[PDB]
Amino acid sequence: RKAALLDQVARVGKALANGRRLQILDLLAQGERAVEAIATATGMNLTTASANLQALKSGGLVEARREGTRQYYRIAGEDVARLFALVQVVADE
Amino acid sequence: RKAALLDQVARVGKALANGRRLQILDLLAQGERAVEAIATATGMNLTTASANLQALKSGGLVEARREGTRQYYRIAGEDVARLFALVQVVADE
Repeated sequence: RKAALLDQVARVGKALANGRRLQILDLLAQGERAVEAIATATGMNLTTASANLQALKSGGLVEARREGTRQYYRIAGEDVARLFALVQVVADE
Repeated sequence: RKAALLDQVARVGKALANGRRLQILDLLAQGERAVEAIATATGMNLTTASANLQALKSGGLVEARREGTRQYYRIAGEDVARLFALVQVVADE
């Protein structure tokens, strides 16, 4: 069988399924940034930013680390960077 | 600006955001099939299948043609076939 690979692809799709959330990906691509910085750069309040970052994380698209009172997020790997580039190609059509 | 490329990537993500809908993509990859056949192969009723095919179409992932009383769907291009392969790689993690 193919599953439960497809349920996780579904989680990838869910993570991608918000246009404003995709701004975060462009911002992190490339260079890890703190939540505060990501919120400020995208004009999102801290709650919205953190919710969207969680959504990206559940889809396996970003990783996080805690340093002091801050949290730093980055694009999870090259495959994710290739994926985000290619989905923009597909979208461009 | 990047948009409204990102709103369409969001539509791509939305199309991908259903695990059972992704079975359709595996089925069509590769070889175009009629709605009836896709419904039967995936165990979906005709309404569910057609709804899921519409969802795939809005995300630019499949194309359709009408032949008589039937409708045939296929994967929209190579970039979509590469995309679906790569998202499974990303998901596999």
